[PDB]
Amino acid sequence: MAKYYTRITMKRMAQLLDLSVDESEAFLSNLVVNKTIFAKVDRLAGIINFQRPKDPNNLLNDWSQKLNSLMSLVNKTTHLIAKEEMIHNLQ
Amino acid sequence: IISTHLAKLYDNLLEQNLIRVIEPFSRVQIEHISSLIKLSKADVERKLSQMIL
Repeated sequence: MAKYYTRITMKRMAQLLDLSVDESEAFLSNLVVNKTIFAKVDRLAGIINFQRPKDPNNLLNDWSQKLNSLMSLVNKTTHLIAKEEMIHNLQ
Repeated sequence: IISTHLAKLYDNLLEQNLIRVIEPFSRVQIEHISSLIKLSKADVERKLSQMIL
């Protein structure tokens, strides 16, 4: 669920664990303090999340990565197009 | 000589335990943390004020 979800209420996942909320948080506390799953639960509104905070270097870095992939794909298209024309309109 | 260092060792261990129990989450009531550390509320409040200062 931490792999798929982003932010979730306390009671929903407590129900999905078939056990009480206090047991849920007491069981995940020793998990998070062992640095195996990252979570920052709030015990005032019953809202918990994963989603590590965002750093400026990361945002535009991933933006540049997407640009790189786009350039590679648009470069690869043309050769395939050319070999498509070659077998039909060469003669 | 053990009784000379027992109090200081207890205080240091209390600090460690409090930081451990606060660590796993964020904004929370004082009643829950007092129940977790089985102490009163006023002393926990003063300890938190000293730590944050």
